[PDB]
Amino acid sequence: ATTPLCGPSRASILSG
Amino acid sequence: HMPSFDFDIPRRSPQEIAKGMVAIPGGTFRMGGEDPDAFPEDGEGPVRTVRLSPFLIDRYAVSNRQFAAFVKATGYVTDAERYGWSFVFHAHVAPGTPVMDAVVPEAPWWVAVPGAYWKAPEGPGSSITDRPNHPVVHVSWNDAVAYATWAGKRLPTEAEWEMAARGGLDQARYPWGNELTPRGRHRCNIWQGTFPVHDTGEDGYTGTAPVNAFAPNGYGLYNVAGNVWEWCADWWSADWHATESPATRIDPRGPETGTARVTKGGSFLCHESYCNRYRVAARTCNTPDSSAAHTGFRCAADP
Ligand SMILES: *[C@@H](O)c1ccccc1N
Ligand SMILES: [Ag+]
Ligand SMILES: [Ca+2]
Ligand SMILES: [Ca+2]
Ligand SMILES: [Cl-]
Repeated sequence: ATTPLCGPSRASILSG
Repeated sequence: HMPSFDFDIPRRSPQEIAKGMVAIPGGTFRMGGEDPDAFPEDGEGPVRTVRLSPFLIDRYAVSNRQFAAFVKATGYVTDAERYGWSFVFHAHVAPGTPVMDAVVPEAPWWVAVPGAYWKAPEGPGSSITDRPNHPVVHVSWNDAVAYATWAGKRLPTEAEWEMAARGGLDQARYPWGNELTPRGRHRCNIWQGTFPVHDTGEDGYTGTAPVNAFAPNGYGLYNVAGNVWEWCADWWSADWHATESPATRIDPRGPETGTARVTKGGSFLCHESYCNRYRVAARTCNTPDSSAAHTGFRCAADP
């Protein structure tokens, strides 16, 4: 639905 | 980039540095991809002719045994150890292992696992005792640069990585040609089956494979496609390389600033039905202190 993700980043899990 | 280290750089001879490396002569190649199904945000295109100076590149991704020797000699503490967690694929987390509630948006198969790191790749209770010759994983870009510098080497640029991975073929899909399993033979370790629910292991492995698994490419490099993503030196962008200039076509280094570093080659998780990123032109990125169970690196060197 959006571009597939192969590189999981430490920044990506920060959300509040 | 200006890294900081807490270990001195040892003296090494050219002969020592070149062991396990192949010499790629100076010349040109056709970098990039124009597959109509490529995701625009990846910037696989344009296809362009790039000239590179001669360089050396590792035949194998850096192994656990090699990373262990680096850590033994330097006391290096990896980013995953400092943070206290790394990303593990869901199917590889043993039941009951403590896990964080962390969510990678759009990718729920990634689990943040306290205590997962290069020597315990699935978290506390796992080990690498049976994986000495597998690629080291849970190494960030910073960890890769630290290793490479200690070894007397560096990371390859994206263009160096791709020239070496293409192995003397002009604009082929994969390192060995245009067919994924020529003659019915698996040539790389990627996913088979239904991602992310079930990996059939048809190619022999549902995790990493030894760094010397499968046939090499025409230049003698192993597992450039599949196995683990490989850090490169460049900052990521989707469009810096669309410019036609000496900076983008002769020994290109990528943009001077950025937020994520390039990774090449795909991994044991890649599959045509999801990412389709095990083609040699494919590319993605990750932020430089990030680490995961499917990402490692190989080194390059100036002769
Ligand atoms: C969404 O666009 C999506 C989701 C899964 C796999 C591919 C793509 N393009
Ligand atoms: Ag992928
Ligand atoms: Ca596999
Ligand atoms: Ca690879
Ligand atoms: Cl092994």
